[PDB]
Amino acid sequence: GIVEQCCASVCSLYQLENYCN
Amino acid sequence: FVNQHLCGSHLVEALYLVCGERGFFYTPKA
Repeated sequence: GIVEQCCASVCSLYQLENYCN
Repeated sequence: FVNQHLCGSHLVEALYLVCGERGFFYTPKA
């Protein structure tokens, strides 16, 4: 999930944009 | 400002700015 991808590890814009509608 | 450890309100704020009017979904439990 987003917590493992961007909180537990460093995030990118690539992955943040996977949670936009 | 997206390339760091973003947790809690800090990650929700990043989804908010990057996503804009498209909106987003925050599902921390998977």
